[PDB]
Amino acid sequence: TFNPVYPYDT
Amino acid sequence: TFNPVYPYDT
Amino acid sequence: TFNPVYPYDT
Amino acid sequence: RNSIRYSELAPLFDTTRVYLVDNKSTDVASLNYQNDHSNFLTTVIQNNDYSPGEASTQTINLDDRSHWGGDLKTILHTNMPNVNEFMFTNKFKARVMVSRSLTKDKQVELKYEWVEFTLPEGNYSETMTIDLMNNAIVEHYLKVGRQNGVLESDIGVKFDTRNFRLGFDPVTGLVMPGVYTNEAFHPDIILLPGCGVDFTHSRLSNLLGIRKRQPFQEGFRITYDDLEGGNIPALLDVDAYQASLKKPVIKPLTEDSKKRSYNLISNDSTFTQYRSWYLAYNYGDPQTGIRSWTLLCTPDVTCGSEQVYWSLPDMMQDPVTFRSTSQISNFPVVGAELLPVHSKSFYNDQAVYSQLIRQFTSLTHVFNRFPENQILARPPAPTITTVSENVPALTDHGTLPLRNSIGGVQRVTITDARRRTCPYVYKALGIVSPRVLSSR
Amino acid sequence: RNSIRYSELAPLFDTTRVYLVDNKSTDVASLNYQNDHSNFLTTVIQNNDYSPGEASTQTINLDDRSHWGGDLKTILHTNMPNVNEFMFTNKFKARVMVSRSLTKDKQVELKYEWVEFTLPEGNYSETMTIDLMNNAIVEHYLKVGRQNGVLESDIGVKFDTRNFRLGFDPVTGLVMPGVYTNEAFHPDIILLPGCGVDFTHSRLSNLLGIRKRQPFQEGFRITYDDLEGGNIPALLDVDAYQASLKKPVIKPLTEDSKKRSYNLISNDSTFTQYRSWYLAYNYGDPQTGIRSWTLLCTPDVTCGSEQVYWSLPDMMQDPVTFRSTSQISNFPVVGAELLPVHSKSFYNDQAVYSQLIRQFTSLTHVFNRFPENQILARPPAPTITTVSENVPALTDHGTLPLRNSIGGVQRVTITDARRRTCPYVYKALGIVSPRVLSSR
Amino acid sequence: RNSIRYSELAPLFDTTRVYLVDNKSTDVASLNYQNDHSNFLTTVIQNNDY
Amino acid sequence: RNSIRYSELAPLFDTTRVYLVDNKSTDVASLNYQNDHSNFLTTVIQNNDY
Repeated sequence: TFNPVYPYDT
Repeated sequence: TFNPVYPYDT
Repeated sequence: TFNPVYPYDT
Repeated sequence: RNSIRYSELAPLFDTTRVYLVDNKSTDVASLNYQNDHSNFLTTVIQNNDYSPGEASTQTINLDDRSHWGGDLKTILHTNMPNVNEFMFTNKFKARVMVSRSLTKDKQVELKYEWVEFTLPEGNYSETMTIDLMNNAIVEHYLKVGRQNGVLESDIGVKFDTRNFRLGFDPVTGLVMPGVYTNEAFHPDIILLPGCGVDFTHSRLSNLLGIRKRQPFQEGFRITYDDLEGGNIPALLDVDAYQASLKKPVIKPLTEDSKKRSYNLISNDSTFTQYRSWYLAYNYGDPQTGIRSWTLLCTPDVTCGSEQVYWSLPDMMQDPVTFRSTSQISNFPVVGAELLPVHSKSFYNDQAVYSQLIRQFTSLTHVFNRFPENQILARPPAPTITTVSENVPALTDHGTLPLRNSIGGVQRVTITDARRRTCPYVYKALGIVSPRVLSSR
Repeated sequence: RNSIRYSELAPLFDTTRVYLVDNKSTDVASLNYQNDHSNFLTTVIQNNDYSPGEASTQTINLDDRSHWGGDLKTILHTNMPNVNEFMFTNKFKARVMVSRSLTKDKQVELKYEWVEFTLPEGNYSETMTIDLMNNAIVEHYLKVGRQNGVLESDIGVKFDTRNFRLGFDPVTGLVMPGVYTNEAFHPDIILLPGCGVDFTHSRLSNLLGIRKRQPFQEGFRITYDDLEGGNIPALLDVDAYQASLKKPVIKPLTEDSKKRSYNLISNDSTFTQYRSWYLAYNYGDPQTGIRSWTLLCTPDVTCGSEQVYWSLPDMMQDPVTFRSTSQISNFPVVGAELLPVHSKSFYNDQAVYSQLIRQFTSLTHVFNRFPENQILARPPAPTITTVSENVPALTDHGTLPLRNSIGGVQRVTITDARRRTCPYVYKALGIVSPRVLSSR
Repeated sequence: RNSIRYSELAPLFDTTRVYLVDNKSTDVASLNYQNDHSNFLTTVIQNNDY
Repeated sequence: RNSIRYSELAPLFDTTRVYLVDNKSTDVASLNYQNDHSNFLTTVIQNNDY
């Protein structure tokens, strides 16, 4: 339940 | 034991 | 024995 | 009443023009020789007969009964290099690590020392200038560092240009992206414990765009210790975190490919021992940090608009308080003018898409030697590079008082802020137009 | 008191305007013909009736009782080429090898000679100008070199623009990368034993950005012998070293593909016989090297801001010391002005990513004939090219004394530093506005 | 009528030039210190002695 | 009426003093050399510049 707020996929 | 200090690979 | 002085290969 | 007489020629009235010019074929041969375009002699005569020198005997006489003055416009043109020795832009002191040793059974002995690196005159553009600096830090390590312990991992001092803190997450305590976002914002200098840089004798400071908020206090020294609050945070172990999907996260990437340590303060902290100026300025304590005594400024490659002073010792009266002398470095001044150099600005979105391609373009990674280490990497090229550019300057000084007897040979002299000829002058010449001002 | 009369027209007072202009349809037909925009006649009359020439009879009379003067602003416009014959930018002497022979049983007989190569007028841009030069060195080898022994391996003299010394390792004594880092820093000239270049009669020197610290001593000769300390170091045998992982290293690549020798001084030394100016300047003995008598300067394609002098022999009084004559190349001067040419600067990060692509773009490797030899290779294009650009110049000279009787036909003449018409003038014209100055 | 006098030097007439400049080596040392290029002192004197 | 002028310095009036002296460090170097204290040159100038 932690949003890194970063699209690691792409 | 000599560091050319240069990334020859790439 | 003639040097065209030009790298035709590439 | 207001004549203007010469040897034996018809008298002229009211005004005319005397020309100060270096080029003349005759005088160059004889007169100047050991001189240069910044300290030369020239005949004002302009009469085809008469051997220069013998010209020197003659004189242009402005009617005695009146005090004359002359308008003096000049044409100055240089071609001085962005980075050179005379202007103080080719050197700069910095303190780096000299030796890393295993001592007295258990001690880790670190020996640091100050050293002055120099740059190869010319090499314009700001970014590249940075690179040349970083390279000089290295070139030194190559001659002393390695062969005395000290690994690359602990190279002190590196000029970068990015905001190591964009990724940063207020909770994680890490730069989530796993990479210090590779975009250029402003030059800054990064330091490792114990080292730092000094610009006390260099204008390069002005190139980085970092100035003292109190200029006149000679002494620009920026220690590691000064860069309080604002040590480059660490990188998230992007690999661990992802593969692991608790959550690893707390894992702050300790090394990198080719295993170099990111000198983390402790096995716990998310911060690294690497301190960044740019951070301290806007991310540290505003009241006590570095933002307290230094100022974030626009770069400017010229390194600092400096002025040059003119002097025509043998033709103008000596301005208010100057006293007449014969010491080239104290002649009276008659006109001041900024030294002909501008900052042309360009756009290269090609930067960092180019660093990327520039590296293949240049058959060597000479500047990027550590293409893995997120710190020691090669700073991003900023969009909008600046380049000192020389430009002719058609300046115009005012009317200045003249002597009523102008010598055949006049001495022209362009000096700089510190009062010394300036080697970089290619063309200097002026036109004087005398005219009446009042009578005796 | 202050009239201005003409033939039979109402008298005018206080001031007016006489126009000096080439264009006029009538006069061009008759008058000038064998002249050009730098030495022409023109009628000041401006009255539709009256045949030019018959105009010549008439005169504009500025009241006799007063000494008049006139403001003279002019509009000058040229279009002179970066590189041309008249300005001395299309030639340049250099000493190259002429013959390599097998003689008197065991002797190696090397014969060197000076020769003057010329360039094809026009071809702006600095980089390209360099190339055209290097090409001329070659074009000569093609007509004499090869057919007299001398291999490519031993081509003397080549203008490059990089820092053969970036890779350099203070221990190895070699440029570790195995390649002279392909980035452009400043033009310099490289020489082989026995040869060298001379600019004594050429402004191209100024294009390379290399000047004497003592200009007036006519004689710019830069010998191989002069480039003391600072011979391009050699390349590491990158292949050997790596594959070998003692360590080969000491191995300094002796040739290259197509096997050309890098003329190494001896089977031992890491240095090559190739000497670079740029190196000697900032890497050699500062007190005795070349940095002692030459100066590293900003390029500048114009080759040198030169000035032009105006003269209106039949309309202005002759300035202080000039004497009136009829010898076109000695007319009195009334105004000086820099010759209308500027250095526009651009950004082409496309350089060297472009040399790379430029070579495919240009269907030939004409300039890069030796794409393997790290020396004879084609110098990197520098980011920021310069280009001489012609620009109209709305200049303004001061008020100058006038004759109280202005002839119907005035002669206009723009001269150059050496006093000779300048072929490159497309438009020249001036406006004079007379006005009183005092009375007789 | 229109002189311009200074301590003990020949009087000058009609005009001349006084220069306001920060750079001067002497004054920077003494005078300004806690100041900056926007609020500084400078000697107009320009006479090497004194 | 009774001035006493010099190059470019304030004019002086009524009287003053010119000094004839051998010692001067500058002139000894240049001027006299092959001379002696009985036949020598000396600058009366006394102005440090020049």
